[PDB]
Amino acid sequence: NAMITKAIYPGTFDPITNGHLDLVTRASAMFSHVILAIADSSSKKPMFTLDERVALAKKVTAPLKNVEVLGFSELMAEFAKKHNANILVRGLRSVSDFEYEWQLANMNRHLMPKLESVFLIPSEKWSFISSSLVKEVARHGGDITPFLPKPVTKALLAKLA
Amino acid sequence: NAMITKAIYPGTFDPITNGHLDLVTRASAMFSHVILAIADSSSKKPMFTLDERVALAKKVTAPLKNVEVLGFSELMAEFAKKHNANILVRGLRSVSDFEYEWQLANMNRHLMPKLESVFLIPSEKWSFISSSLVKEVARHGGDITPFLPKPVTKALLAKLA
Amino acid sequence: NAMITKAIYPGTFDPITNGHLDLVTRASAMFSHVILAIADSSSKKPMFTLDERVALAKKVTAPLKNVEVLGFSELMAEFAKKHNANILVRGLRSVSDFEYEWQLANMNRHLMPKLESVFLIPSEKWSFISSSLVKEVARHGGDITPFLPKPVTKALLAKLA
Amino acid sequence: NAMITKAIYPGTFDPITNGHLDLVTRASAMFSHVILAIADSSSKKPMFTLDERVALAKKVTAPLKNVEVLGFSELMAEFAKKHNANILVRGLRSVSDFEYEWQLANMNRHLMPKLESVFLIPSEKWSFISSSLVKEVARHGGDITPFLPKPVTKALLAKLA
Amino acid sequence: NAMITKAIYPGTFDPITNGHLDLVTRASAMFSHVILAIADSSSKKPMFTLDERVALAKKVTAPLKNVEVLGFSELMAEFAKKHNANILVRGLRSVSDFEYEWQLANMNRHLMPKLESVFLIPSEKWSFISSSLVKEVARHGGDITPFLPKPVTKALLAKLA
Amino acid sequence: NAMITKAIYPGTFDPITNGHLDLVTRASAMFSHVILAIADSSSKKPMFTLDERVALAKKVTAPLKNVEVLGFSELMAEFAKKHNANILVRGLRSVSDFEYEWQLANMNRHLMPKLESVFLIPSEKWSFISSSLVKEVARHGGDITPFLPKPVTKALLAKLA
Repeated sequence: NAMITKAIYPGTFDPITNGHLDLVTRASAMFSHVILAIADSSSKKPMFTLDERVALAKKVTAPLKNVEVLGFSELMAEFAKKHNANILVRGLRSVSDFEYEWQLANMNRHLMPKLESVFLIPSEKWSFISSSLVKEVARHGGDITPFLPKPVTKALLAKLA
Repeated sequence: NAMITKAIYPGTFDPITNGHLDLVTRASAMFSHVILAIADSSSKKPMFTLDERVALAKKVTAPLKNVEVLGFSELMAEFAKKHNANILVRGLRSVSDFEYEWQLANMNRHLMPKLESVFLIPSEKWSFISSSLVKEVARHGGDITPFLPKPVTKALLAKLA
Repeated sequence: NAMITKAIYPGTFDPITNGHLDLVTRASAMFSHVILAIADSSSKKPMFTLDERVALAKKVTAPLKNVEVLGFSELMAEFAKKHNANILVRGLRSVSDFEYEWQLANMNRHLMPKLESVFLIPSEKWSFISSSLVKEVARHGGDITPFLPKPVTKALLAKLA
Repeated sequence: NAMITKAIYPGTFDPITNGHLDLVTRASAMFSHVILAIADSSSKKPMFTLDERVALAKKVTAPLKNVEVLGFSELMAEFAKKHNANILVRGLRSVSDFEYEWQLANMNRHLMPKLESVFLIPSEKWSFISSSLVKEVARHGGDITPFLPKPVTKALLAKLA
Repeated sequence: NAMITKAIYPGTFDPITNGHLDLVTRASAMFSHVILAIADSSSKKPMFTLDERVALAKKVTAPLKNVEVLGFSELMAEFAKKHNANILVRGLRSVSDFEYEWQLANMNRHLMPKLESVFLIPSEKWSFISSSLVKEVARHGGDITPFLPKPVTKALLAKLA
Repeated sequence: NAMITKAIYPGTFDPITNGHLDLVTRASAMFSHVILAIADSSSKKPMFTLDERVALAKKVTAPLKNVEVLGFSELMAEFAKKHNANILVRGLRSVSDFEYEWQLANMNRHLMPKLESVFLIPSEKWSFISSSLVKEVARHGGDITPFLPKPVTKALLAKLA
């Protein structure tokens, strides 16, 4: 019995990393449709504007047919309801991640009871990768090429040099 | 674009709890087909024989149309391959759970690279519930009715009284 | 042998949540007198002024006879000494909470050796509730009524709308 | 407004350590009456019989006027109800401890809703001390005198030599 | 100012894994001399006898000039004192590991104050690898070749087939 | 076979605490040479300027012959390469520390593959000590003398009074 599963994968993606890419690629294999959903996150003062983050995520998800990249600024749950998504995908890289995802998953069960939160663990290759430490390394001209897709490295380097 | 997602939900289920039931019910809503897969687990010396555990899981999953209950004794990954499952569902109740699931998910990526492990957090109602503590409470005639489906409570009480 | 136990329950309470209320209600049942102690916390830039937070905590603790609400800006330990409190009550919602409470409890043992720190775990109903995520949800008009006492919801909604 | 607070401090205490002693001493200062409650724990196969563990705990709690030592084999919650205790005291030495205490506290809220579970963190002097590692060190004639009260060291050494 | 640093790396090594090998290789690069120290561990009922575990560790550490493999059954601290070691090397694969190592490091500071405990994190390649799960996978004929040195895989397979 | 081990111990040290001092003293006993390396950390807005932090660390490490104090603002890995250090020493006070050190150690393995990261656990005396909580206590005139070397206490008190 075939089904349409529509999933959202929301985050700040500032910038999208090899870790994010691994997760959305796996979500893409599992669900009928995936929205890679980029939170405006204004109060976080992101390095990249929302438009830049949308452009970068489009470049790296281009080969995934059933993935669409969209910017949003409302609650992730309202965004899911707006797009008729029934699954919310989140990454769990470690124990510190777990606390917050548990709180958030419970909040979201209250806000949208039929939205199911599901968690994916990145491959051990990428699991230690953190947008913030990569940005800190790049600020000092350290080599970050192992952690970011090629077009993302190029934009991070331009944004700094 | 509709898809057939076939998931396995493996565990010892000795006995199946309200926590397990919440997870398989959610898996059932998300995937085309779910096998609730009961590990023989001989070296764990379960309270209930495999047959008893299969019978109890059938009683409590009866209303879920797309769920099938099966006993197995091989590796969970080989079991998934045998049944053409592409998703392995596991519960994460807390931080202690996370360590082991991370190790197991990585092992399973090696054994069956196209099998995707996905994690679900039980509702806060059930998250503290642990088959072992419930069994310990039942051994002393404590009331365990909040933690187990009714037929499971009845069989636990008979197995002890 | 009857005793006077005087406890302080200190925090930022910005705003007081159903979690805080559950803890102070339990502290109230256990100890002769409880001061719900609201830290000025200026460097945290709270959403609500100290006066507003005191007023809200008075509204929701009104039915607890042996609870008094007081604003303070000194060290919690000096505040306890000033009010002759022998017990300092803190909540532990999760593992992340534990680290900080351990550090703080040890600091406080040095500052006031006869002040005893004791920890309470909120009911599973409220344990995921975090003032910061509730405030984030409210900023977007999400429904926060399950997480806050009614007068607190009303003041949060006015403070934002 | 003076109150009678009756607390139970239950555990296996095999044997009672400097950590246990620090906790019961603090409980003794806070509550009207403390029962140091020693679980038979038969299925744990303790090093010391219940009688030996009761005798050792009596020797080290002798100076605490309001502490009574009692052996029990029922549920800790039924034991508390039997003795009219309204507080259940448990130690939290670290994060691993937290998981289990959370599960247990929630179970006990179901079994005895008016019994309040409260947690104490041992002094940094004793917090790493674990009955099992001390027993392992003693088996090889390592010096364990820093970790156990003097009469407990003496009985551990006799039980082994 | 050149120094002789003598380190011990103690464990059950049942059997030695790619994780153990990565750690001893790194210890070998850092210290003048490393004893890979294999605990008899009788009460753990190891899969491999002490002699077999010593032989396997010799095969895989053969290329490391400054490493010596020795079986022991006393306390690791007394073993270090016996061999004039001033450094005790332990692996930390995750958070669960941390609790126990902290307890053990503190115990060892008491038993041998001049012995320094130092911790190494395995490469992300090997960090999820656990002797017990590998043994469980091998029992069912799963492929374990990514996790063990070649001679260890060969002996594990003979020990089971 | 004697060796030159050159270690770096990098941090913000704002200000150097009894915990830092315990670690550098232990590093000093183990390695031929230790650079106590003080990160400019401009974006952290430290309480003490880099020069003040260098001066304070020189005062408290004066008795350690093989320790040198240096300020730096590049990546810790490039700093190590610049000074020919082969060991990077970091403290692990608790579980929360572990997450970040794991990420950082993995980043540093990429940036400088022959630099070995090694971890030390402070003595239980100092393990709860956190520069930030000490600074918070000092701001209110709480007694911080147990947590800081005497010259550091004196400079913290002048910097505030």
